[PDB]
This record gives sequence, structure tokens and C-alpha cells, in this order.
Amino acid sequence: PPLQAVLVADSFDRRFFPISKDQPRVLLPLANVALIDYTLEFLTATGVQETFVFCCWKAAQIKEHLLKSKWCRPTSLNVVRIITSELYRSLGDVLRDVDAKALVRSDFLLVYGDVISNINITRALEEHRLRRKLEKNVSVMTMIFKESSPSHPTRCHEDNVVVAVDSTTNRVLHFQKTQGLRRFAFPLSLFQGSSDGVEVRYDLLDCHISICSPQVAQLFTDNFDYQTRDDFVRGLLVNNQIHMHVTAKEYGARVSNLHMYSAVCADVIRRWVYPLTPEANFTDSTTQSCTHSRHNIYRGPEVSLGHGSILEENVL
Amino acid sequence: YFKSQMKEDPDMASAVAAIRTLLEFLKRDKQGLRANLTSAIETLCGVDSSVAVSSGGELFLRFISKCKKIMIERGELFLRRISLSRNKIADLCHTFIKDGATILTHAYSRVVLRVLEAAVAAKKRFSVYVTESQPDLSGKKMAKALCHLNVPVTVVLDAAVGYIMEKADLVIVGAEGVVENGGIINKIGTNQMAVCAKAQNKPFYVVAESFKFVRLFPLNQQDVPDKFKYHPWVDYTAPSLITLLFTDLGVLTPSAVSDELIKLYL
Repeated sequence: PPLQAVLVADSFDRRFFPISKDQPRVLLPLANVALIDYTLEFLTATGVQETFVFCCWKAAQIKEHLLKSKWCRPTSLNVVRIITSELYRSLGDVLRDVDAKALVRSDFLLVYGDVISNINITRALEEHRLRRKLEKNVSVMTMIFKESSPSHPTRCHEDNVVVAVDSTTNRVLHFQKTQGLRRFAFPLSLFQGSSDGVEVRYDLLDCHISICSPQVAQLFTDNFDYQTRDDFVRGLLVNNQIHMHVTAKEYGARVSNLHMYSAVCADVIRRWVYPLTPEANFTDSTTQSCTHSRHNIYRGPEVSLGHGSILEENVL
Repeated sequence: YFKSQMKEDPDMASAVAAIRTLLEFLKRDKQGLRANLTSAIETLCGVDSSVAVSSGGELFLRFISKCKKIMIERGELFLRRISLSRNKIADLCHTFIKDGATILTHAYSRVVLRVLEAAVAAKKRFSVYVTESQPDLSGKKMAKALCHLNVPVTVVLDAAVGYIMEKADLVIVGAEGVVENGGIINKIGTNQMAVCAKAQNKPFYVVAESFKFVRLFPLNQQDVPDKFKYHPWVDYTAPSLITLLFTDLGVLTPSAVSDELIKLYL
């Protein structure tokens, strides 16, 4: 079956609300390229053949921008469908709408509209399908993490989590945030109910990329109290299993606040998201052509650099 | 003779002046024309002793290979090709200069100046170092000409050639003649600067046209003809001290110009 994905363009939080009164968060330029363009490029490179885009507020701007993009061209391998509805208020609402519309028929990806990554999902999906078939549909979600250091600038305190997993088979047993928390606590069920790996990991970066199941939407619709994915993953492990995967050589992050936006932009400039680079021109736009020089210095057409100006480091 | 009164245009060189003088005096006849052309060439080089003038005169007379209708038509087209050769060389050579690079030059050269102006038109920033050219002050005049191009320039003495060598990024100079092996013939203060650049491993680039190809094979500084050196005003540079040569026939290596010289039938 062809691979499908669900894209949530509207960010229901108001973290970026000094400025969003004129433009949406997805249209905010990171390196002169829209975040939704980055997400679409990542989805196309990862192998998605059909993308569903859900727009709630300022839907007209996103719809008119998507048509001008290269992903809407007839000679494309990733069909993009734009769905607009003014009744959306949270991710749970869009998931219930997808469940009622029967849009998805197999395993699909659930990502936001401001996710910049170069992860190619070809082994995590394979093992997710293998463990779904072997146990006859007990795993419903396979969240994707990235190993990093707690002191990295890309690890914001508002998006720092600590989880406890099984060393033998990767499976998440506990999920909680660390916003304003000094002494974390873990339930005794893990230690007194099972064995063979109850290790706790505090070196995982939340990439906000997950591999979903067709029954995930039905579980979301059954309980009319789920709004975000964090609540769903916290409530599922209270009674279906949630597994996890870790990448070590790729990159992945989701822009949520100004600090993380700046960190992701700096990482992109320094070619940490290769091959997604400013000089690669993945958007296929004539006005975004650029040339790469020494010290990661990028210059476009008609720069008209003056005499005496010094570009000490990476400048776009 | 008549070459003196065509010196009203400083942009054009002496060899092209002799070429156009020969072209103008060609339409004065009243085979035996080869002897007349040879005598005219000899009288032309008797006033100015330059290898470039003699090579250009020979290449002009080479088109031989009433019935004068065919002969006259070649001169104007030839002059037009020499005129376009400078622009072609500048276009081929302006791509080798990078932003913030330092360029070292020996003396005045219209080809080097045109290449620099093309590079500046390509939105590039660079600095130029020019040797003062003590025998006849031409490096300072080249700096004065480059001054109004909004290009930072600085004149240095011919003695201080190896002192600023480490501060230069590349060396580009003109040539009054290209010998068969691959070397060049230029001003007196050229061979030692090339030796210093080779010792410092800096690139050495030469820009010249196709009418300066002379059929000489010198082995040392004393093998050049005595009539061309006249305190000598011309020396010889070994082909091993030249990195690349930019001509109107394309970019050529020092070992590849011999084939072009042979095919030119000069």
C-alpha cells in the first residue's frame, strides 16, 4: 500500500503571538524558506506519496501559498490535499475528522507544519510493521526521538522530557514533561511488574515525528477529552502499546518558541540538516538561488557588497 | 615612416599600429609584392625594436597563402579579430579572481587593465600591487589609470618584489612574445619576480594575444636576439615558471602552446 501522511498546518498554541496577527507560523521564513516547505520536502524525501494538509485559521494564505509551491505541480510524486475547516480547535479535532472521513487506510505519519528534519524513515517503519504483525496489532504508535545532550542549545526547557523504556524491545512505559520540575518521579509499576530492562533515558530530543496506526484515530475519537498528542500518550499508558525509535546521525526538530527557532535556523545555516541547505535550492524557486563560499558564507544574485564590509562567519 | 602619426590613440599598441600601417599602405601598389611587404615590415621594425611588432607583421603578411581584390579584404577583418581578441581574453580570464584576493602586477598592460575592469564589473573586491618600473615609469601610470576604477592600488619599487610576494595571492602579467617552448618575453623585471613566485608557490598567469607568437627557442638569457633587447629592456622566462596562459584561442598550458604555434604556420 502507498504511504500516506497527515500534516497539521495550524499550530493551536499561541507561543508565536506577538506577530501571528498577520501571517501564520508555517509561513514564517527560517532561512528565506517557509517552514511548511521544509516539512513538505522532508515528507517527499522520506517516501510519502500522499499528504493531507489541515488548515483551521488563516487558511486562505496557506492554500494560496501551497499552490505556488512545487509540490502542487502535476509532475509530482507527493499529492497534497488541502482541507480547510473553521471548527478545528486542537489536534484531536483533526484526528476525529480524519477518523470520520476514513481518509487513512494504513499506517501514516503525523507531523506538524513547522518540523524541519532530514530523517528517512525506512527501518523504523519496517520494525513497527513487523512488531504489529507478529503480535497481531498491539502497537499503535512508534514515536521517533533523537539522541543528544541535555546541555545542547536545541534542548529547550519547555520541550524537555524524560522517559523510561525497555532495553530489550523499545517500548515507552512512562512519559512526562520537565517544565519547572527538579525531582522527577517514576511509578513503581515498571519495577514491580516486569524486568529485563527498565532503564531510564534523559538524552532524547523530541522530534515530534510519529508513525501512527489506523486505530489511533478511533482511539482518539472514542474518548472525547483528548486535545494534544501528549495527553493521548500519557493516557494510553494508564491502563495498546507505544514504542519508540532513536536516530543518531540524522537531524530533527520542531519550531515552537523563539529560542528553538533561532537554534534551528543556526543549525540549518551551518549545514547540520544536509542536504537541506540554503544553496541546494530544494524549493525550485528562481528567486532563491545562492552560491556557497568559505566559512559558510552564502551570497545570492545582485548582492552588491560594499567596500570595507567584513563577513566574519556564516552569513546569509 | 608613418607608424608615428597613428600613435594618436594610446589605447592601441605598437604592434597593432604597425599592422594597420601595413594595411593602409597596402592599397598603394602601381609575385614581387612579397619583397615590398618584407621591406615595409623591415622599415617598420627599424623604428621600434619589439618582438611583438615583428611577429604581428609576419602573421599579417601570412595571409598570402589584377588579382588584388581577395588580398585587401583580409586586413579589415583581421584588425576586427585583434580588436575582439582583447574582450575574449578578458572574458576568459576574469573568472580566476576571487573576492578579497591580492593581485601583483609588473608594469603597464592594457590586457591586464581590461581583465581587472571586467573583474570589477563582475562585482568583486581585490587589491593590486604594481612594480614602479624604474627604467620607464609605467607602473605608476598604471596605478593612476586604475585609481579612477575605485580599485585599491599601491605602487612598490622593483627592489621590493620579493618582500611583498607573500602578501600576494596570484600574479598576472602581459607578454610581448611567446616562444616555441612555452616561455614569455616581457619587461626586464619579470624573470626574477616569476622565480620568487615559484619559490613562494604562488600562481603565475600570462595574458597575451595570438599575434605575439614568435618562433624562438631560447635556452638562457643570452639566447634572445640582441636587436630585441635594445641596460636591456627585455628578458626570457622559463616555461616551467608559468602556470596557465590565457589567449584568444582558449586557455592553454605552457606545454600546449607549441602545438598552437606549429598549427599557426608562423
